[PDB]
Amino acid sequence: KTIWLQGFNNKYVNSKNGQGAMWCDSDAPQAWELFTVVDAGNGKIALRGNNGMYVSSENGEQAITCNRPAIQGWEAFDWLETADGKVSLRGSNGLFISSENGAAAMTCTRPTASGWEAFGYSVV
Repeated sequence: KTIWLQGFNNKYVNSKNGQGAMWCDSDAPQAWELFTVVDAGNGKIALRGNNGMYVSSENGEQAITCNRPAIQGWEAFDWLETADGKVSLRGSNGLFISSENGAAAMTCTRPTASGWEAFGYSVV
């Protein structure tokens, strides 16, 4: 299934076509804002961006990216949802992807999920 991800700032997660760090900075979802939800095994998922690569948590040591050709330790996430159907994505470190409210590159550094880590989504 293929989705967009709308952050707390009402902008959309952007793969940046694998060129550097991801940002939640797009006004509307188009090609670079679409991610295919792939089964990563053991009930986890990976997110494949427009460039065919996978989103990586980068161990929470730097901003997340969409440049890996394989699911190799930092690319598997738990899909966790709020009551109204927003999604939070928990990485290998147990930490959540954050939109950072769009004023910084997206990270996977936070151990709890609030607004900045909650994303609206639908299936395309």
